Amino acid sequence: FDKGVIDGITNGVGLASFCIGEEIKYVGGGRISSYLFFFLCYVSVFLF
Amino acid sequence: QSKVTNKVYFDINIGNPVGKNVGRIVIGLYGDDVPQTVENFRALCTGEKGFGYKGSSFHRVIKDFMIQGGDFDKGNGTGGKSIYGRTFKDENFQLVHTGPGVLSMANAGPNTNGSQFFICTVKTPWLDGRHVVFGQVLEGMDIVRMIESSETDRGDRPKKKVVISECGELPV
Amino acid sequence: NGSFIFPECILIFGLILLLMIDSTSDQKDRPWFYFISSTSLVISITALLFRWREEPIISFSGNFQTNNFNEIFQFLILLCSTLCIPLSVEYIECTEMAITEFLLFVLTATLGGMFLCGANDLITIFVAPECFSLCSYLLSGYTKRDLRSNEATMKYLLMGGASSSILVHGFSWLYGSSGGEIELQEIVNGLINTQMYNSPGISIALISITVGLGFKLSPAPFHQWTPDVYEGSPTPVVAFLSVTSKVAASASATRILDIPFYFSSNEWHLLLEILAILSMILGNLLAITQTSMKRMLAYSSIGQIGYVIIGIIVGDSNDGYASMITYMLFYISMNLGTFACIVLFGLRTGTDNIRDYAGLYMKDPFLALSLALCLLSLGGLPPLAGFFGKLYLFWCGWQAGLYFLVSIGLLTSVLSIYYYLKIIKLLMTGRNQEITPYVRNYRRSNSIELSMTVCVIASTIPGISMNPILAIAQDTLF
Amino acid sequence: SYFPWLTILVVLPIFAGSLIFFLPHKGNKIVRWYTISICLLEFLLMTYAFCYHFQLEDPLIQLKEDYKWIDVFDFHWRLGIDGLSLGSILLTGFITTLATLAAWPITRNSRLFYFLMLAMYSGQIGLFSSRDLLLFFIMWELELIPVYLLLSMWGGKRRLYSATKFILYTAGGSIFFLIGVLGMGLYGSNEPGLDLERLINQSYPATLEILLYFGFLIAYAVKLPIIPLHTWLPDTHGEAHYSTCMLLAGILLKMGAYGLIRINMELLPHAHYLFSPWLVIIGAIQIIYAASTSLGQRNFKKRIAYSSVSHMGFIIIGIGSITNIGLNGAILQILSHGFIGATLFFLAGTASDRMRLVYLEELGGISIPMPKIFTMFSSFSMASLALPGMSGFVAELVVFFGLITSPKFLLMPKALITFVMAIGMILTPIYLLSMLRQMFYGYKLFNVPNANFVDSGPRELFILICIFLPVIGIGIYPDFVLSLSVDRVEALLSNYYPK
Amino acid sequence: ARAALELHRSLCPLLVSPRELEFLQVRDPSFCSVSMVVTQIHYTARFPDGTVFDSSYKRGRPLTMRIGAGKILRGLQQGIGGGGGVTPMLVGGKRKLMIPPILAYGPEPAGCFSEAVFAQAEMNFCALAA
Repeated sequence: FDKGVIDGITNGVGLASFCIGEEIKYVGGGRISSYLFFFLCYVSVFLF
Repeated sequence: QSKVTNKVYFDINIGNPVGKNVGRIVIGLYGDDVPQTVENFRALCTGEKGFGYKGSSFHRVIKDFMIQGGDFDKGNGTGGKSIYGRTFKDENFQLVHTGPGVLSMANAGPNTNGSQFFICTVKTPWLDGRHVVFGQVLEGMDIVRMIESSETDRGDRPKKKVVISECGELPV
Repeated sequence: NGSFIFPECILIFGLILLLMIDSTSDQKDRPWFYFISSTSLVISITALLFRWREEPIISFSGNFQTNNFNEIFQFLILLCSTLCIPLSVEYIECTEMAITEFLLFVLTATLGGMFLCGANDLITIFVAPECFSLCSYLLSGYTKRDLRSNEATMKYLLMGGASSSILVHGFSWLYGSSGGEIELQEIVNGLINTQMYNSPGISIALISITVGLGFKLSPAPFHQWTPDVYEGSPTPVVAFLSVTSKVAASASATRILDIPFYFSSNEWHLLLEILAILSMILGNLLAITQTSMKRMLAYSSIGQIGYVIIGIIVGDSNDGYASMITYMLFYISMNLGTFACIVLFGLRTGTDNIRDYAGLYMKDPFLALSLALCLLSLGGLPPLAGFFGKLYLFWCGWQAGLYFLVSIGLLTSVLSIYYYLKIIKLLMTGRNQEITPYVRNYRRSNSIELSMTVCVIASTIPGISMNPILAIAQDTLF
Repeated sequence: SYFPWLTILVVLPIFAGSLIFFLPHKGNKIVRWYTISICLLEFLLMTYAFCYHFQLEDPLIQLKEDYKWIDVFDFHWRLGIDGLSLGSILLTGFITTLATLAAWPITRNSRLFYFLMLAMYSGQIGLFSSRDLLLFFIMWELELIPVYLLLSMWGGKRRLYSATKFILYTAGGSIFFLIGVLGMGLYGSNEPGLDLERLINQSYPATLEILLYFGFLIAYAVKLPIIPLHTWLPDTHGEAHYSTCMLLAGILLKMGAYGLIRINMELLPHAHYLFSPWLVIIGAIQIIYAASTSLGQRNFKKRIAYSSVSHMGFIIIGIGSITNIGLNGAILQILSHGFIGATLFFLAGTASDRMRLVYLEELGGISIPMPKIFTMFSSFSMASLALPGMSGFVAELVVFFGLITSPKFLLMPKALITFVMAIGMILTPIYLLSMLRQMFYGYKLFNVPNANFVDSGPRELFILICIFLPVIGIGIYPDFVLSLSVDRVEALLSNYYPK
Repeated sequence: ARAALELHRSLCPLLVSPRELEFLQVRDPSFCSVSMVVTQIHYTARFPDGTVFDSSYKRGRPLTMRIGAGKILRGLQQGIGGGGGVTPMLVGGKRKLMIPPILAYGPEPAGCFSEAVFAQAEMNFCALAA
């Protein structure tokens, strides 16, 4: 309950970033049509 | 000047992430000749569903003219309300502006009183006839003048935020 | 009949000379124009030195601008170009490409950026972003035989066309709803004698303007175009963009959002915030996973660092603009230093990926030290300059009430420390059997040395000598 | 007097170490002497400033001075020594000189290394001598890079993970500190605000006292290990070179206590007086939790790290339980631990690097080849056992006396907490002697070949003796560290308002 | 949309002097005239009887306009730059106006799905230059 709990937490706070970065880094990825699509979605939703 | 019914106390805080206390204002309310408006003020200054002055500001400080406040909603003047709906008509014009320190419900056209009140740091004889009178400061004139002498930007707001930390009723 | 363009008329003169010399001279140009252009730049800087402490006097028929605050940025862009040209001389020299029109493009883009800093005309402030963007798809693709330099022309031209389109459509909506008006100051009048201000409409011409603004300086939700182009174009133009584009965009944004948008504060103060809170997050997480140097710099030094600049535009009662000026002055230097170091090492070796910077401390320690200094400064550590930059940016911005933007800023700065210290760790090493045969053959050893060494000490001294800079930056009313 | 001492005492090390750079002379030799001479000069100047330019009889600040530095957010060169600071300043000079000496046979770089040592020296003294809050923060974070470099260049097998966890964790912890800085800096900045002396009269409103208190307490619990915030220590201690770790677990930890004493108990009383009992409870449970997890470890470096963790509960319980001696016994404790933990890590790092075995199970009988290490190790183990005579006893005794005679307690927890605290004396030898028995006693193989096995030479032995003698000198007659009359004014504010 | 809230005083004036086209009234002339150039004034506009529908103080910097070229209500450009039979307002001056409905928007409102000005109105002003 020291290595398995609080060490687990103090690593998962620095480990979840290592996963989230590469996870959100592998959406889109080129294909300029996708760039423009994701650029239009935000413009459209921001109109609210 | 007339009889006094209730006595309301206001805190005064300046500093602009947060307000340090500087003093304390104590005002009287003539519940004997303008009962509905005085009751509105006294109820706002205490509680009764949160529509109060706790955490308000003084969003207009015209040096040598007046200080206005009571917009607990937008801090810009276009907000604030009252217990009897959102507005109500004028009550009466018995008490008249006399000298340094009076209270007047800052209207937006006759018959449209609201939350915005204002204190007159100077004499205003011209103003009467179309503004209500429901209070004069009994303690804290110097703090009122200190606020009146605060630094102001182009919008006549104070450059250092002047909030009211706590407000309540203090009986005789 | 006016000297308020003479700071740019000098630049036009130098442009015409640079175009002429190739038409007339034969081959004596290569090291000649290399300093002849610097003459024009320093002469324009001297010309701008005159108009210090001047009046808010209006322009030709009231067209672009002339006040103190705008003059600051007008000089700052010149500073960026003066520091950048010596970098983008030798680099393109060692590619056997024509050099004349490259310097011509850089000069014309700097001219467009200089004119943009004013432009209270609603039309000049439209042509000038094009004078700065039309001269950008060329540089950002001016290595034709390469392949990546074409991808970072397609997915830059398409994007910069769409965005300028959205922006000019917002401009047209404004011109319509405003009863017909262009002059930037004279909109809140004209939007009143025509009583259609508080109505829908304006709410659309605000978003269709803010989006086109964002794209030009790339916060998070529209950052998509930046990471690619910064990797596909040559490193010197990457630096030139990543300094002067941001400076010009942030100079135009504050004026286009503060002068004609008195009323809509509570509806764009929030809006920009939504960008900033994202810009300093999505521009950092990805920055961790990077392995290329240029792309990691795109993420960190731009994707994020365009956060705390904005971090006061929302919280501004004219008591903060000084802090924006100071942070821009710090950022220009703390960014050009590391770009100069990167250009130098890349040319000397021939690689970009991070895994080749190992052992560089032992082969040549001066370059490793002058790169570590700038990187740590970007990290924002106390004795350096970036620390005081971020500090005075927060201390005025916490002093303005908003809390859920300073905390995120400090947290993402702590997060950003990671990759800086990662590359720093990769510098200091001595495991001979680990260093690739790239730093192993490095004949260690003018222009680039001078730029790198005079740009790196300005990343350590001003952070401690910010007193006169602060006293100077407080006189901005625009 | 107006001839500035503290300014010299802060700008001497880093300046006179900046000359190591731009000095092509040798590989390793001359730099060692050029650094030890500067260290000795600095220590001598420190003791000269303390002896004939200090009073011990007035609770004000001494040798103060200030200037104008940035002037926008009022932040000066304000600097001054006081009662609480003096002990830690002297201890820092002493133990860092001796650490720089213990770092003698380093030839890997030997030029960046000694310069970074001097930089950490100057930073520690700058913090311990600060008088302006922002300057206190600057000195706090100035050392963060040198320690990272010392970790990532020399020390341990898995140096990288330890170093990066340490730097990220400390930098993150300092965020709440900077939050508190921004909080109480803007609170009426016309009234000086950023002059740590003129803040004694600040009367903050409610619900803001608590936020600033917590913004400082989180950063302190980060620096000074408190139970839920201690996970970083075993990695950044079990992987550091003993030269680094001496000053690291002997000074850098105690900054988290000195700051908590100086800016919390002196500035935010009604934010600290309504939060003392939970501090006491946390320290009481820490004293036993750290030992109960120390006994479980298997490489003696981490065991020593946890033993250092445990003694940091006495400091906590002395900061709470608001008395003169409870606060005063804490200072004696930080001194008597900056001695013992530093020496124990030096001994651990010196026994190792001779055996190249880290797991406590294969350590044979090392008493046969090297006697003197065994002697000087058992002695300091006894010291860490809170054994009387040595200075590890009187500190804990005064801590007990401070808790017992505390006014903010009525006999219900004043006894149960004392009980749970005294369990530490039953628990600590169980894990110290369990190491002393596996690693030293017993007869291993016939380790006759006098190769890779040599008793401590003159330098290490003199270091051990010169750190040991103060322990005895203090534990016999402790009042050589009770030259503190600020507590008679430090605990003057708190002592009557409500509750 | 339609009227919203505000609060202020008026510094009660003397009797207005119509001068055959509008309603003119002076409060305080201070420093100096202004040519056909950009000016910067502070207004607080009323309805005929009591209501207030906008005030420059309800925003930040008081708005800036052009006094001399037709870009504003003809009433104002007659009562600020100085009309036929009326002296212009000084740099720090202060005047009060009642605008007849011919020198104003006229007999048709400005709609936005709800006319922001009563159809065929005639409003009041308290104009203070700056």
